[PDB]
Amino acid sequence: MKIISISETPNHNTMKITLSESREGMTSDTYTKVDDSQPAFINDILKVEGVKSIFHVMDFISVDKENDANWETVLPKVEAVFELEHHHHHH
Repeated sequence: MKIISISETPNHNTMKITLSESREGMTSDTYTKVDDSQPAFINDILKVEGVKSIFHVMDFISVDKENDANWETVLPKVEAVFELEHHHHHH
């Protein structure tokens, strides 16, 4: 459950991202309206000043940014969720 590869795109705004999860079809949803059945971590990305929305279809994501916004700052915020020390928290 992470980013395997940042796939190519003809539009610098929204870029497609290959996940480790594939085949059949995961949640096919445009994460834009906040609390689109996605964890608070994904909601934080939506709140990041640079991200417009996060589309998801079958296996691959398509994270849309803002026109001026740079992935040089924005992508570290997106990737941070898929690429962190994953352990359960309850105590």
